Amino acid sequence: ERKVYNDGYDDDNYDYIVKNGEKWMDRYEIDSLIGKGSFGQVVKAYDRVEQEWVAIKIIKNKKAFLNQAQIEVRLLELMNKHDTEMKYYIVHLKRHFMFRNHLCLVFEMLSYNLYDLLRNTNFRGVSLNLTRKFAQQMCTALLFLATPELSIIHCDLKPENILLCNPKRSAIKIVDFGSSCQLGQRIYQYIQSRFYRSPEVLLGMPYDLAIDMWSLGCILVEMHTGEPLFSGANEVDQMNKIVEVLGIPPAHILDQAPKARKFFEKLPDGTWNLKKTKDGKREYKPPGTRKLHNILGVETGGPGGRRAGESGHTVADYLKFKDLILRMLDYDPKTRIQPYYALQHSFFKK
Ligand SMILES: O=C1N=C(Nc2ccccc2)N=C1Cc1ccc2c(c1)OCO2
Repeated sequence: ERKVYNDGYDDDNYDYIVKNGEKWMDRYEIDSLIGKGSFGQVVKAYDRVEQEWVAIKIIKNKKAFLNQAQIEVRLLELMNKHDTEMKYYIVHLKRHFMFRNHLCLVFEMLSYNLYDLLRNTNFRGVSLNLTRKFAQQMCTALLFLATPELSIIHCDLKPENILLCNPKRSAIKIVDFGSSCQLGQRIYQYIQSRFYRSPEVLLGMPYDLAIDMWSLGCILVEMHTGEPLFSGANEVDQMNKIVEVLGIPPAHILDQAPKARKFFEKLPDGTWNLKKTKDGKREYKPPGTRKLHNILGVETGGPGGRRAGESGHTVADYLKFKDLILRMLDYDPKTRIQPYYALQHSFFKK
């Protein structure tokens, strides 16, 4: 098999074969590939006509992907057009078009994504002050998505999709609404990147805007610790790693959860344990015995003690932080902290 795909324009994974230097439509001059992804690719390009850099997202050339990309565009256009100043936490879709059988979304050019940021500081993690700054921005963002007329679930929050507007600055915007959808109009059950996946989704329960808040919890912790909080290799592993920190989930949730039996079992007395495990195998810490309080290093100089004796990393501060995250990681989506209240939390009080 060495077929030629799309008159030689595409590779075998439906991606457009990026060539640096190429000028499209006597307008966009393609500089370089900046990133790949299930959706396709993103390229750095200079827009002659508007005299500015843009980032163009070249969707795979396959109906399945195109159809999704269209929903994305539609949502990007509701958010961009919406009124109050909160609309500058969502990336600006400048325009979009078909080219060589690829749908292309032209975005404002932005800087690093929070993962690339983490990596540049060799995964020692960013400061708490800065983690707070991202925290506050994201929260306002989620409140924007909450406005009734939008009611948008992102469904894939994660460091790669939070980008800096400027490399020597702190201001940021959310990207990639490929998986996203409006409340009610929910059409997928396997959503969210595994590490950042919520319990409700894992359990195969129905889900709402709450699931993004969850992801944000895991993000913020990771951003400071340098390393993801629930690093599951698979759904079962992921659920156990959540249980390590947060315990068995509540009766009233597991009772209603279709996939509850993938991970847990119900004892005669109506209480839930983790599923019994092969004769002798020990692999996890006992439920709730991996206290966030130590992962964060609240009383021991922060994560890995790497903040020992630093300005702006007081124990009092870490406590405020722990509490916020813990309300972002509420098993119950009906009682998980909502943005309006998250913003009025002691961790943001100047
Ligand atoms: O919708 C998206 N999905 C993306 N996926 C992605 C792109 C690069 C690395 C990891 C993930 N990127 C965007 C948009 C995007 C928008 C503006 C940009 C940008 C990327 O790179 C920096 O400028």
